[PDB]
Amino acid sequence: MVKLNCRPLCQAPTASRLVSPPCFICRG
Amino acid sequence: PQVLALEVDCNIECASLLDLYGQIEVSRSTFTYMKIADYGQLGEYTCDAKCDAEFGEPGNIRHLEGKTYDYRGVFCFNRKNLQEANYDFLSFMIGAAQRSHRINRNQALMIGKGVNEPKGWLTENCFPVFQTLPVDVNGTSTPAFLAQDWRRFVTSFPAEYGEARSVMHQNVFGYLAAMVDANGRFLFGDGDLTFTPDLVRERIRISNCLPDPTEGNTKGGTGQDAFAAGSFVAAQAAWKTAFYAVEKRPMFFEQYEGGSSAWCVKYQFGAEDGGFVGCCEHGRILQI
Amino acid sequence: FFTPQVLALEVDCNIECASLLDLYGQIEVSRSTF
Amino acid sequence: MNFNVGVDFPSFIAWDGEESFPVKVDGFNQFGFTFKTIAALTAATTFNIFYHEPSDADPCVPGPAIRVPEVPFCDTVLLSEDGLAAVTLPETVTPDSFCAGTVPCMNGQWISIAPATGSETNAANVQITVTMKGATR
Repeated sequence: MVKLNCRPLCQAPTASRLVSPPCFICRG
Repeated sequence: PQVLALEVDCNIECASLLDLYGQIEVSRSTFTYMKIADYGQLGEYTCDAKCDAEFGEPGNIRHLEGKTYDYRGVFCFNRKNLQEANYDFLSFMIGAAQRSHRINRNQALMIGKGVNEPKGWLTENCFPVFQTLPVDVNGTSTPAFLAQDWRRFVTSFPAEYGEARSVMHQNVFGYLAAMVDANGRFLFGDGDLTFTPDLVRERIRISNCLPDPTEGNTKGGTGQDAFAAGSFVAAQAAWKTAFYAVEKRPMFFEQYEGGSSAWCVKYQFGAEDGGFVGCCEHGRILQI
Repeated sequence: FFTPQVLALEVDCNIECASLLDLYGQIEVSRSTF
Repeated sequence: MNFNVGVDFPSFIAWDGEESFPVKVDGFNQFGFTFKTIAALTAATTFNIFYHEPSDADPCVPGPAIRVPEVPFCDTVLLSEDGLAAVTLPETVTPDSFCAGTVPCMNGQWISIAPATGSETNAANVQITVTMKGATR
């Protein structure tokens, strides 16, 4: 029957972060 | 009222983790084969002054077997936001079905949960897993991955097995090529603003729907992004003997006469194939 | 998504009066006053 | 055989008798107006148009209500003393006769209508909503 369908009008796209390899201190 | 001819889609495909496995064909829906478990001890250096002999312990043997599996969809219609004319939505459904079949087949063969599925070699947990070493920093042993580790993982494979390639996500390779040393230099290949070695020589096949421990590059880590404990980082195997994919019948499609009352045209389709693992020893998985 | 097809068409239902003009006398002046 | 005529031309409440509602037309390029009455009118009524910008606090909510300036066409005979756009519903409109309107100059990201002061008691018996034409995204 009536399958009421949706879509978005707007949204609030944030800023995904960006972490990259920190320096390695040393094992030990 | 000036409709164009562009049909921008923006949908992604996985990698094809199938050509690596052992491809096999069979008509029947149930196959079987032999296995040599372990030859076993069959003697000892008999000491001197003894024309006698000795016994001991031979090795077991197992004629194993497996089955195939099915994947079938019905998809009916009504025929007047249809056959009249906007677009052959039928062909849209056919292409979507083929794409779905490929992607779900790959996902299954990767993670197939036992019952009625090829048992996913990931969830099998019988491939050896190598958790990585924790990393002390500012008085905190926070889990993290470090260049040598990767190398130590790829070199720790038993060489006498044979050529074992590796599999990983593009996020992991991006995290890897962005390794920086204490001298702020780009720890790995360095001095070209990037790092593009041909992975075929570096025996690495890349994928994009692997478990991606570096989720959208967000999961990295110093204290909150932390790479997170036990998370599939990568894998490595001689896939020509580690896993196997058996192919029985491709996708097929046909009109279902009956039930179709000249408006609800009901189409029926499906496919049959399966997969299994070899001995899950030729290959390991790098995890946190 | 479909294109409903347009056809030949003229529906008007607009009416007018009669013409009580020929009955009156006809004058054809060239200037503006007579 | 009525099509799903809501997946295009989506309508949203603009004035439910006693409350306005800012509506986002950014995704759309064209949007009209539908006025309806629910009872008998007494005198003519007037309405002022407003528009809203993305609030600095949130890029997905309407800001304040800035008045909309009237753009004149050709063959215009009168301009609102303020120069701001506005609409008016004349007296003697029976409540089974819809009314349409459209400003040809969009500005902002949200639109809104308000009952012009002194003509707001009859506004209760007035209903206003808006449909659109676009998606663009």
